[PDB]
Amino acid sequence: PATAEPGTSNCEHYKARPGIASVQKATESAELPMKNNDEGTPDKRGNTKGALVNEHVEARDEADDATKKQAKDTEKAKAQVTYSDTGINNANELSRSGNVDNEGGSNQKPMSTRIAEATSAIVSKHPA
Amino acid sequence: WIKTGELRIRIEMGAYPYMLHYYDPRQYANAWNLTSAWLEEITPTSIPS
Repeated sequence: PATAEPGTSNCEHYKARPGIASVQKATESAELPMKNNDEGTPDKRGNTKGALVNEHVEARDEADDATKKQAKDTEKAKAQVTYSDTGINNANELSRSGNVDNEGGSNQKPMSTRIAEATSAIVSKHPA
Repeated sequence: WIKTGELRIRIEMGAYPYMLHYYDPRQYANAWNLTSAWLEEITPTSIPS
């Protein structure tokens, strides 16, 4: 026998003063997790994935890439919070890349064929 | 509970604008459609008269 009890009636009187649609759209991108960093680590076969590059040249390349990403996210042409060409001589900065393996050697040749050559150097066939 | 039960609520504000309604004393009257319309429209930034 409910005749719509007098507690509730909606008309949307109050509007949000910072704005729900403005705060939530920034919280949606604060919610986003950190980007993965995969290069330097081996795959299922054993090869260290990533590109073949000097590590310091690569660590300068990501400063370039993140400066351009900053310039695009600030909706302009030149970045203002720049990550490269700062005042600091950061000349020993190293990043992970596919140039070195987990042992400490080079990756000019993949590991999955270094081991293949090391085993294929020994075979033994049947006599005629 | 305010309508059909019993409890009193003294809401203190100091100053408020008032609006009047003159009823005829020989007939039935009821204040709920006015006071509920006042209580619904209280907003965190505004009250009506």
